[PDB]
Amino acid sequence: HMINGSIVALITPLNSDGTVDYTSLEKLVEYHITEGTDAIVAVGTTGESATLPISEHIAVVGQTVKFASGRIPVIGGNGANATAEAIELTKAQNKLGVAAMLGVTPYYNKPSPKGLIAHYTAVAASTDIPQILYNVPGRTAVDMLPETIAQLVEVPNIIGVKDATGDVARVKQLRDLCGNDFLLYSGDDATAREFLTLGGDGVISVANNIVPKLFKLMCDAALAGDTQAAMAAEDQIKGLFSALFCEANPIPVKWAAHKMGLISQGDIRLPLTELSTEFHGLLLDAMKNARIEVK
Amino acid sequence: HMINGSIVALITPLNSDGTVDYTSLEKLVEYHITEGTDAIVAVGTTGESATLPISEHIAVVGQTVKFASGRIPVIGGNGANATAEAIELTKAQNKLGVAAMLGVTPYYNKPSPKGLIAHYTAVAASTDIPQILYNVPGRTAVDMLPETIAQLVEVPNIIGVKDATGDVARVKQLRDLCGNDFLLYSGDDATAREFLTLGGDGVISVANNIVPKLFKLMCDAALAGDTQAAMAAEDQIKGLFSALFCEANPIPVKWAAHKMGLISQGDIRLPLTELSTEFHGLLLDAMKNARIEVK
Ligand SMILES: N[C@@H](CCCC[NH3+])C(=O)O
Ligand SMILES: N[C@@H](CCCC[NH3+])C(=O)O
Ligand SMILES: N[C@@H](CCCC[NH3+])C(=O)O
Ligand code: NA
Ligand code: NA
Repeated sequence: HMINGSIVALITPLNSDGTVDYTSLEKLVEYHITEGTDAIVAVGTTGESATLPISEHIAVVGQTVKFASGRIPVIGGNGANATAEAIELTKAQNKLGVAAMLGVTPYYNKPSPKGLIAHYTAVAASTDIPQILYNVPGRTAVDMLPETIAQLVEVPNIIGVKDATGDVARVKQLRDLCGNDFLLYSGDDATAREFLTLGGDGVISVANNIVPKLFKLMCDAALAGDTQAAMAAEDQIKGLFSALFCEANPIPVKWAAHKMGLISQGDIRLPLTELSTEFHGLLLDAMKNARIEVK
Repeated sequence: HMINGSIVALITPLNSDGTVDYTSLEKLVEYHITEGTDAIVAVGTTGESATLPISEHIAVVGQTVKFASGRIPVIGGNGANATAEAIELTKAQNKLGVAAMLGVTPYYNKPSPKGLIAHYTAVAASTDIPQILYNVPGRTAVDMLPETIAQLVEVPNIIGVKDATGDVARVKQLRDLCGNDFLLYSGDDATAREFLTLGGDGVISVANNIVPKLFKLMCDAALAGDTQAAMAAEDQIKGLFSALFCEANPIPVKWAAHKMGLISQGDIRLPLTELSTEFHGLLLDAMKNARIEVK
């Protein structure tokens, strides 16, 4: 495909009663279009997939598409830890208008490598939308290694992989086993720029939510081989790459977005909780240092 | 209250079409009654909670209670990584006939300590059935420590905790922070005898699916202070404590039970896969050495 560069793993904004705040979601979409983000992932981990039941999950993906109105690709979150639940989310998104789907490996139940292969083959067989694989063993408790991802490159609608391990040596291992056309996205903001420098195609990012302009600049420059401009853009925002993780994503990034006036309400669904006050100064400082206005 | 000793985290047997095999489920319950098991957990991790949707999950818990006919306590699995979803599962089990519910900590979304407290408090508020907490960081990516668990002891119907860390020093730390009335169950067969000796109340176990008589003996001896008899019973089955984890549980134990003829078929739901041929000889040996008659 040609989906690449700076991709935002969008937060799902909520109202005071915990229902989805569609007005803010629309404003987030316009914001990304204006700021130059390359694509939007709806209902990934950053979008709190776990606490959206299926009907709400697909309503969010569907409305995100509708707000985009052809101006930016939207990629639908479709991972599950039951192969059948993943097919069901896929099928429900077939008619949506989504450029692609992003599916985390099964979490918590720890499938073997052949189970991962069979899981994603079954999900790919249920659609012709492109599928992007997503490895994050720090949350799922399985590390889907390059020699497993490799056995899936042959599926014609499996087009790429979001790897969040921060292990940048995996770019070369993945390039050698998957070819030049398999799309490689960093899911780890802190190593993102290096990950592009070594050969990656793009970044599906948290920090994106709040610094989309500089992040886009960082990414373009790194893809273009202009490393000084890439490091110079990274420099400004780098503190966010730890501060947005003082408590689990998206607890911090949701706080930042509310604090900035991007979304009406800071509400987040249990078992996640609002950023605790002991980290508020830490984050506010990192936001100032990233040139984010207010307060 | 009075649930302690050897508790089996029951496998969920399936037909070769992947539907639930209630004829083998019934046979499993009778077997445990015969062999002296103290209680059954239905739809824990070992029971494939992940790949059972909510209404099958309830069907399994409810049939298990029915087969038990008041002859052995049944504990219902009610963990979820969304608080609302844990509530729904708890509410559906309220009039099933369970003695207790077992709830794993939220997995994959990594809530903070205060989020865990809020989650379990909300879940406990929706029922009058006793609630056992369940910590397994190796699967969930969140480690709920003694200090956090201590703050839930006062909740009147949260009666104890299944810790699967294999960190046996936590028995002492949990006793000191929770008191003597909080029930402490080991979730880790390899350290279960030791966990009992150091003060625990019971074991919620994988191995006792296939060696229930010996595992009970070991638990009874350990609780009664007869460490020689506990150690003699452990010695005979110890091989199973690593052999049953050669792939993620319940992959091996489900293969073992089929191989023994406890269940009609060895089917398991995607993304989980049947035990790999390469481990067959290893587990068959560990089985013979535990005195299981291969059928
Ligand atoms: N909370 C469950 C169900 C999610 C339903 C779709 N977003 C999970 O993380 O798998
Ligand atoms: N596969 C999802 C849904 C579970 C449905 C209830 N057993 C999860 O692991 O949470
Ligand atoms: N996220 C929860 C919401 C509660 C159930 C809605 N009927 C679920 O996955 O089911
Ligand atoms: Na491909
Ligand atoms: Na209590």
